[PDB]
Amino acid sequence: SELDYYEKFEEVHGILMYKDFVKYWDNVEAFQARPDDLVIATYPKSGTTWVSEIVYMIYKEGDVEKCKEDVIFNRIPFLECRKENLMNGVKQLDEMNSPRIVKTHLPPELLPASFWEKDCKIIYLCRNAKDVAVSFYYFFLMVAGHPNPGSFPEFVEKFMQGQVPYGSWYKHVKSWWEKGKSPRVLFLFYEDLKEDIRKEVIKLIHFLERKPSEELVDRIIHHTSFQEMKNNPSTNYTTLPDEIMNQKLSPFMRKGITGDWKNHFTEALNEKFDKHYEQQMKESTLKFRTE
Ligand SMILES: Nc1ncnc2c1ncn2[C@@H]1O[C@H](COP(=O)(O)O)[C@@H](OP(=O)(O)O)[C@H]1O
Ligand SMILES: Oc1c(Br)ccc(Oc2ccc(Br)cc2Br)c1Br
Ligand code: NA
Repeated sequence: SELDYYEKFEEVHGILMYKDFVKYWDNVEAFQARPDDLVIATYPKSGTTWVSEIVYMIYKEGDVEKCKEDVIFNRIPFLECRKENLMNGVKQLDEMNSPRIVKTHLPPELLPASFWEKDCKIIYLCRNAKDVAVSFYYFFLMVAGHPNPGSFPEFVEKFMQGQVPYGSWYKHVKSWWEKGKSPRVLFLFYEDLKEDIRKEVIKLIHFLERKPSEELVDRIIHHTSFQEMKNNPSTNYTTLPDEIMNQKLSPFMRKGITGDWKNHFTEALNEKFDKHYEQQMKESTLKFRTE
């Protein structure tokens, strides 16, 4: 188990990471941004796919046909991702026509310097830690390249210690929260998109300097709803073989709610998690909602 984690993950810049990504990290380090690049940054399982498709629709002015020209992981490359010669974020971005949309899970300190130098806009999305933990747990189960996460309480213990890919959720959100004070960084909450999607969609349109209209806004809302994205082969990862993502164990578009932690955390695990959480987050103005 601890052996299993050792075979699967390695630290880069002090951050635990998928071994396959780390082998070619120089390519990520030296990545060349363009001024009009748009970065979408999230801790894993925080709703990256959701905000990505919303952003893509705003770029394509709500043209759904244009959003299905290829699967989402080809339309919006995963920056640091690398599967030897099978998948390559940096390569996919290099060959791309601008404007590029870049997916990443990196904490601000690990983001390639070029993005900061060229002052690229960044959208950061976060989600309450308990729901993230649940989603990440099933992800470990479904996706190749992860160790056996064991029981859920055992996994949550690794989560609390930041011993999962991309490290501590606590440090991630807190570091990005500081960056969010910049005008170039828009800080969003998964729970806010659940609560009032129209409000956040209009917020996104204004941030990307586009014109808001009811028709465009309406098209984004139903196109990016959970049920639609779950049924969309462009966005639900079902074009991937089971040996890579086995959605028969658990679909990528799993439940899409806030509060699934209530269905997994025991009373004791919740008490332990909450206590640890208060200590990690006490000195921060960042406040989440678990419901
Ligand atoms: N349109 C949508 N509406 C609500 N939740 C969505 C969504 N698209 C993806 N998600 C949720 O976001 C999580 C995946 O995150 P990511 O895209 O960062 O990998 C999954 O959470 P759950 O496992 O709780 O259902 C998934 O269901
Ligand atoms: O958000 C993701 C995280 Br975190 C980790 C992996 C991944 O996709 C993959 C799923 C299986 C393999 Br083999 C390589 C990749 Br990348 C995604 Br999307
Ligand atoms: Na800001």
